[PDB]
Amino acid sequence: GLIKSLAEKEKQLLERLEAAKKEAEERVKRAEAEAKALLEEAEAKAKA
Amino acid sequence: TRQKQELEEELALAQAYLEPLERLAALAHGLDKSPFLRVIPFLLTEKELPLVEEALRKALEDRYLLAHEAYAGGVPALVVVHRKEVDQAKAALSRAGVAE
Repeated sequence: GLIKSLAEKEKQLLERLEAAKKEAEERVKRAEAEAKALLEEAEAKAKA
Repeated sequence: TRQKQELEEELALAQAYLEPLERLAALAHGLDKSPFLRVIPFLLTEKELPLVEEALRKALEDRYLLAHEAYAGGVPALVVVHRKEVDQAKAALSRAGVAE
């Protein structure tokens, strides 16, 4: 039992959260962009 | 005279409680501003230290951290516990008669 266990474990718990929030937003991001580009293909196709 | 009273009260508290807060702060350095871990400061005398440890250990299993560091006489002790294990931790101090 040293304070180092929980100390240097806490500063990893924070990295695990950060990647969680990142790759949540970087996933939805893809889908929103992919929804736009799909409906452009549906306009491009539809008028032609 | 008002300045003087404030200056004198501040000294009186600071003269008393600098050495414990130094000790306590040191023990869990950089982990008192974290949400992941909860800290609770409290004072124990040599006499009380074994009782407090037993009480906490049964209450809080072996996933609690009891640390102490001296100061010349008793020990200011810090128990460090997980967040949401706060009530349980407190309850254990309260049964011994020790408080925050």
